[PDB]
Amino acid sequence: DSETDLEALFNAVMNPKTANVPQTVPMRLRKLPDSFFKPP
Amino acid sequence: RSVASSKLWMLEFSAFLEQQQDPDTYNKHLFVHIGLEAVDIRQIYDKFPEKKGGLKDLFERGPSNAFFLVKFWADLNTNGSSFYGVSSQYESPENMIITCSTKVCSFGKQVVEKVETEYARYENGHYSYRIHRSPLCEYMINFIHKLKHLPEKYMMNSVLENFTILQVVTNRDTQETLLCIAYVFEVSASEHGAQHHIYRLVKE
Ligand SMILES: *C(=O)CCCCCCCCCCCCC
Repeated sequence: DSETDLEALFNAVMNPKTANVPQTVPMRLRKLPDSFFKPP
Repeated sequence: RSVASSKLWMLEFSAFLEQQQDPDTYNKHLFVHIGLEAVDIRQIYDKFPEKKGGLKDLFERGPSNAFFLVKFWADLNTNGSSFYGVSSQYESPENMIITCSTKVCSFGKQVVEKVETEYARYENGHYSYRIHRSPLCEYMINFIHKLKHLPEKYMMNSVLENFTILQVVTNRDTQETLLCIAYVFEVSASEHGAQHHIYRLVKE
């Protein structure tokens, strides 16, 4: 099982070797409008 | 009037940090502020609460014109005498009692909810509702702290990929969804500060 809490969230990014959070599709790789990643 | 259904329009929304220099001097930083392309809602359902009363349930119940997705680029460029707050303002042709529920979600799971009840003020034939300087919850204050204390901007966006806010504004008496706003976040890199795009959420 993965964890879903506040230390876990930042831990996952700060120390990716010990990450145990759910794995997901990055927003960039989803069917979303081009403007979604280009700020005005 | 972008974030507007048939019954309610959100004219203003801002999250800010206000710092009291001295009793007469206050510095205010806006993290995000508001004050239409379509997005397939199925692409974002995983980032929000599921089951009864969750995003899918609310969307299916309708009306479909009440559903929005806001992408924020947040301005985190800011430094005992601090107030973290959120203010918002709404307008309606009707005098309703409204409830505003704001859910902070992480990997699609609800972490905290704030619930606010607002009453109408007559204003020029229409009615206004204001949520004035709602204190930001401790979770959000702590989240902002942790974000800013990460070494790299890329790390901040990585964290933010799985952090969302869902705002549901309801007619208290009838339980009709007046506005439902899904918020997604990145960090601003702009010289112009906080930015946003507003989208309509659609079924496909
Ligand atoms: C706790 O009670 C607060 C509920 C959520 C308030 C919404 C404020 C929007 C936060 C934007 C700040 C920027 C963080 C990336």
